[PDB]
Amino acid sequence: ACSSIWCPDG
Amino acid sequence: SAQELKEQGNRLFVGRKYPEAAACYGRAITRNPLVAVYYTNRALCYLKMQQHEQALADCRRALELDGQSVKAHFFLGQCQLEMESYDEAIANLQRAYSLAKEQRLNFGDDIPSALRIAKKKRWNSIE
Repeated sequence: ACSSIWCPDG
Repeated sequence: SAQELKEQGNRLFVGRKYPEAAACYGRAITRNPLVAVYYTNRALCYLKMQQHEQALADCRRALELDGQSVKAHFFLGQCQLEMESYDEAIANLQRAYSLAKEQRLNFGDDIPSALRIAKKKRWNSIE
């Protein structure tokens, strides 16, 4: 899900 | 298409291919250089590659295109934290927290966790 802030938007 | 390149870059990021992902965000920038998210996504790549100078430049490009970017202020704060500019880093992390609250964005405890790291480092240097 990549919900961390250390993930690119997308 | 810049959106297809952004999505390819996102897949490479998940696969921990950070220079490859940064190159792909660069391709998205070539196609449309007026979109803040591509610079923010590349800045994140630079932080993972420990190239805080290049990450900093991308944060400034993103802030010129989108002054409300939560991630741009957050990644800028991380760059300033690496450069030991604690007061500026805390201010940017605090701004990121404020913008995330306004925009109803939930990153769990990521931003308060980061602010705690910065305040701890600021105290260590003052001691």
